[PDB]
Amino acid sequence: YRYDGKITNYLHKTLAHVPEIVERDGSIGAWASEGNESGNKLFRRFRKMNARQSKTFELEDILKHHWLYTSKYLQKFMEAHK
DNA sequence: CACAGTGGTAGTACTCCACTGTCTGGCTGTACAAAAACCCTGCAG
Repeated sequence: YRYDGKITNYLHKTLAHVPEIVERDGSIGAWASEGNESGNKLFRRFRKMNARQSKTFELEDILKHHWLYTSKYLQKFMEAHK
């Protein structure tokens, strides 16, 4: 009664093309939007804490500081080797 | 006549790298005293 002529995009996508793409990419969910998205949280705080702050320079120093946040070289240090 | 921020800059200001001698302040052995703070005992109510 609820699926006669209508199906949500995802229910179809998840019931149809999943085995195929898992066969092809080798895996999925590692490729998820999550690794992006989450980052958005930072973009908010880096727009307050670390912002300049004026419209001109703001994107510049957010972007820079973000890049610095992402780098491995630093995280290596912050592990403190156990 | 909020307030506590917000990063880059250019400003200023201070404080550092070699060459040297010279200075005062400070330590080590025991000897030499004068203060330091009791508690004695001594002499007195």
